Amino acid sequence: FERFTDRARRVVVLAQEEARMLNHNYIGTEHILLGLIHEGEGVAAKSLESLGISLEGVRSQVEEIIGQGQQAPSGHIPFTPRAKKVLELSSREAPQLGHNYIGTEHILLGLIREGEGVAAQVLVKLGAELTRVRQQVIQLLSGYKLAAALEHHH
Repeated sequence: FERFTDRARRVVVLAQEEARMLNHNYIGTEHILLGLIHEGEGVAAKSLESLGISLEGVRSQVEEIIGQGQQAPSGHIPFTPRAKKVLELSSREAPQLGHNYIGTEHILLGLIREGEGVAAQVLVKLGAELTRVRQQVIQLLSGYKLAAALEHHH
């Protein structure tokens, strides 16, 4: 979890809370996606919205599939191997873009690249294909960079 930002670490805490609220006995890709969409002003959320995807629409489609469990375990809810894979893919996606940090945008790209999980299935069906979201990530950051250079020009 070394290079995780405050916001990228809060998405994993909210994943544990989302699993607990639904009384699930596991943290899957679904809970990392439900964690992510709390951060409405981050690059991940802004990337999806700029592709005409709505956050509460993502929530409804994830929740319809995964349902509700019997009872959350009393201790830590265990991450699934694919949930672990999403987090590993997120930290390999950051360097490839030339980023010195793991942000909400890398977790979104991790969820999509994982490919097999509920998160990837929901996002792909809403038109959140990997290369399309990557391009949107890059354009948003380049777009933010230009606005802040205008600011900087006092």
